[PDB]
Amino acid sequence: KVSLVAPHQAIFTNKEVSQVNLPASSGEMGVLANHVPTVEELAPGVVEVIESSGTASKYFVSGGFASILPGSKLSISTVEAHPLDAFSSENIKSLLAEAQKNASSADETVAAEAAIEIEVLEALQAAV
Amino acid sequence: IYIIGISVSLWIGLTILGLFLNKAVFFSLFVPSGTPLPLVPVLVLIELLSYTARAISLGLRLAANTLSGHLLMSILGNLVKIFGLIPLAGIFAIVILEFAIACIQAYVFAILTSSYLKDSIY
Amino acid sequence: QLVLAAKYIGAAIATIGLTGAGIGIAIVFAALINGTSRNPSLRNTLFPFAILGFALSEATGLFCLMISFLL
Amino acid sequence: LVLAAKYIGAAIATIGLTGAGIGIAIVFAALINGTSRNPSLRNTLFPFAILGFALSEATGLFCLMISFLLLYG
Amino acid sequence: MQLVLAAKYIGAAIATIGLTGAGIGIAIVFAALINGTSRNPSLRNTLFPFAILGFALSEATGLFCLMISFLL
Amino acid sequence: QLVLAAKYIGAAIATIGLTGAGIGIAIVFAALINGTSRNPSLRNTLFPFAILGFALSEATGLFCLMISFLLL
Amino acid sequence: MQLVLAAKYIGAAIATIGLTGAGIGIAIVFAALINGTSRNPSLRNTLFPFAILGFALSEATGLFCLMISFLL
Amino acid sequence: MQLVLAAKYIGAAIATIGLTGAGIGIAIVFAALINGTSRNPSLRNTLFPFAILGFALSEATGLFCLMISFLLL
Amino acid sequence: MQLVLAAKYIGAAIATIGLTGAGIGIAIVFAALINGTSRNPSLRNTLFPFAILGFALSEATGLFCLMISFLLL
Amino acid sequence: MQLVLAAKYIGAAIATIGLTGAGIGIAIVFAALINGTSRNPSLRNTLFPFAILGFALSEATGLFCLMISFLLL
Amino acid sequence: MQLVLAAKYIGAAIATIGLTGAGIGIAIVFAALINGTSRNPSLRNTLFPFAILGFALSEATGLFCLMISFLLLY
Amino acid sequence: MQLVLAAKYIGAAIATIGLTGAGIGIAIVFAALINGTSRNPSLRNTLFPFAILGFALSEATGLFCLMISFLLLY
Repeated sequence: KVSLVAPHQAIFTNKEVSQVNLPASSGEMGVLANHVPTVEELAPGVVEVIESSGTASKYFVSGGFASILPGSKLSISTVEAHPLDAFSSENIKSLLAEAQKNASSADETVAAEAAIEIEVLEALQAAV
Repeated sequence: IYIIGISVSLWIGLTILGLFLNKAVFFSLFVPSGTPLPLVPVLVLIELLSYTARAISLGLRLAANTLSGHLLMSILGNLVKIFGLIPLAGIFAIVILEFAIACIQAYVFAILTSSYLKDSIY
Repeated sequence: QLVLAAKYIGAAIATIGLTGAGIGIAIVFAALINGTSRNPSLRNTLFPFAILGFALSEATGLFCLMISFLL
Repeated sequence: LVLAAKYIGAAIATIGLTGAGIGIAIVFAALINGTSRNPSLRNTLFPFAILGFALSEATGLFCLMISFLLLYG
Repeated sequence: MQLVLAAKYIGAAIATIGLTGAGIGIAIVFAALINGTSRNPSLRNTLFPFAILGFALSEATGLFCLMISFLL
Repeated sequence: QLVLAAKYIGAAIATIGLTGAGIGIAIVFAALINGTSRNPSLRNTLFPFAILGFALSEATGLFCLMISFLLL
Repeated sequence: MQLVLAAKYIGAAIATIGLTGAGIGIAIVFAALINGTSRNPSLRNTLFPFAILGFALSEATGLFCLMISFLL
Repeated sequence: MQLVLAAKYIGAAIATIGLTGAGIGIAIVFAALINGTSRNPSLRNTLFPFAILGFALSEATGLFCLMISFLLL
Repeated sequence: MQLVLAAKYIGAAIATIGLTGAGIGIAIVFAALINGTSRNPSLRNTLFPFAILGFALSEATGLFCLMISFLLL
Repeated sequence: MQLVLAAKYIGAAIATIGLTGAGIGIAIVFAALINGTSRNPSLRNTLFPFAILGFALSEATGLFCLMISFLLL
Repeated sequence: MQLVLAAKYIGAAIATIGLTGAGIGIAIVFAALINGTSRNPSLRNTLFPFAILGFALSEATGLFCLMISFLLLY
Repeated sequence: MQLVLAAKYIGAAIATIGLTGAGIGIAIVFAALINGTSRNPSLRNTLFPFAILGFALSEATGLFCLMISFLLLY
């Protein structure tokens, strides 16, 4: 029973799931059957929802809020949800190199935005 | 009251061990759970050994409650020799806690016997 | 005089076990006070486990005090 | 030997004060931190702190009676 | 025998120091069970079997220490 | 002889209770300092429970020190 | 002997002080298993196998310390 | 005479057991004040008055216990 | 040989005080491993190697302290 | 002076029991400062002044208890 | 020399009281490393290097205290 | 002699009781440093400087207490 709905399309929609190893704000947690109501935020990681057997879909979520209701309902509301095969390895290396050179080189919000983008690009490249 | 409490508690402890042994003659199936090793036979500090420790709580609670109430003789000589009104408030709180301890001790004895009846039929 | 001197020290060293019974009554009450403010364990529910749980922790101090006062 | 053992009975029996002293602070730490979460103020948490402190302080009063009885009786 | 009678009273006093582990052990299992029963889920099952079986195992240390103190 | 030497030991072992009274003032102050930054328990409210709770925890140190000074 | 009989009673009382570690060890594993099972769903397996194996390792200290007390 | 002189040295040794509560009490109040100051915004005053006053109350157990050891030595 | 027999019996009991550190060490590593395994998904291997190796390191204090008690008896 | 000479050596050993409170106090104040500095951004001053001042207060119990042991030797 | 032989046997047993700090110290570093490895993603080295070096510092208290106990009985 | 030799051997064993605070202090500072380093990215310096300096202050209690025990037996 998962309700992973994004702001453009619905993935889980209906309650037809079991396990959901989605990355929250703390660590790489995983929702089981009737988990506790933990409405914590989600970070940019890998939201692999194990459907019964080994039919897990590696959905590379960019962050959001994993709301857990008291009636065994996991509403993982994120911004984006793309698969692991939808990211080319050639274009992923160009974005990480441009963010590292722009970091600690200017002022205002240029150095702050480049530091957060380098951490999300390094975690997605190691899970390919 | 002290000698009668220990003798009555010993008869209730022996009935719990005899009832579990009689019901295990038609089912048995051991009593412990399986694991990855084999050291559950040496930890036989329950069932039969747990009946002597559970029955001793009734006799130990009667001796501790009687010792607190009998301490008023040593405090009465000092108050009749600060103000002595502090002894009236302390004796009233100890008497209310001793009377309320009988309901907690009776519920703890009934909760221990309920786990032995459910485990013997499973 | 050797038997009378050991009787007075038997009730002093045996009273060291009050640290577990004294802190045990406050440890069960600290978790029940912090959990009752999360709505809405008040009447019964958590009141039965706190009253029954305090009697189990107080059994160690009551049994240890009987051996010290029997000298 | 009887008079020398009476003075040591009131000193070794005072080791149980660590449980009674730390018990009053353990119950007060949970009540102060829980009251700031809105809004356990009137009664509720305030009434349970007075009744809960009497159970933790019962170990200190019972242990002190055995130490004072050896020096007077 | 003055030396045998003096060691008998001291044997029941130093052996009673083990009540700190048995007294605080029954309260440690009750504190974690009371804070977990208020949310997800009930208290009549699941955690009820662990609290009854867990309290009997932690209380076994107090029964063994009290038996050697009363026999000396 | 025996009564004079036992008077010095009556105030040494009885001073072991200062660990409970000393750590009690720090446990109540740690929860009050960390809870005051959550906005806005400042005047009264949390200040009344911390002042009254510190006096009750300090009673164990004053009561244990009376038996040490009476025998020394 | 008077000196041999006096040391036998003090050995069983001093060895009983180790019950605080064995009694609190069974409660530490039971507190984490009761609160950990409420987060779903290791109840009859996974965490159930580690609780039975973990309790046997902590109980080995109490059985080894009690053997030297009864033999002295 | 000889028994009173030997007991004076042992009186100042066992009385120093209370330094564990007073020594760890000065660090318990400083650990919560350092971790709570970075949570916005218990810095100037507010929590600064409770940390200075709370440290002197916890340190009173060490100075009171040390007076009985110095008086018997 | 009365002084050697009395001191040998007290050596096996005083050396048994170190069992509190070895007994609580096996439960401290088991409590963190039980709570971490339920958070998904380190179960088989991976984190199982640190728990098995960590229990053997904490048990070395109990086996070394017990050798001095058995050698003097 | 045979009884006073033997009690002087045992007085300096039992008085060193207070090192457990002073030794653990330096690690308790450093644990909150290391874990709190990673929360952005208690680094320069702010929490650095409380860590230096808090460590000196907790270390005062170890230096005061050690003076009574060296004076009886 | 009955006084020196009796004090040497009690010195090796009283010095073993320090095993509580060294035995529990190896489990405190292992509990934080096992709970922190599941939070993603420090596995090889990084956090594993601090557990090996941190265990040697905590074990120095048990080895130094055991040397004074064995020297009095030998 | 006699009473002076027996008190010197028992003094080195009772003085080793302070190793519990120094032995557990190395594990308390290592547990907070290992768990805090997983938040990204306190690696080089920063947390490494506080852990190295904090371990030296906690180890001073064990080294100072061991000097009084070794001086009485030598």
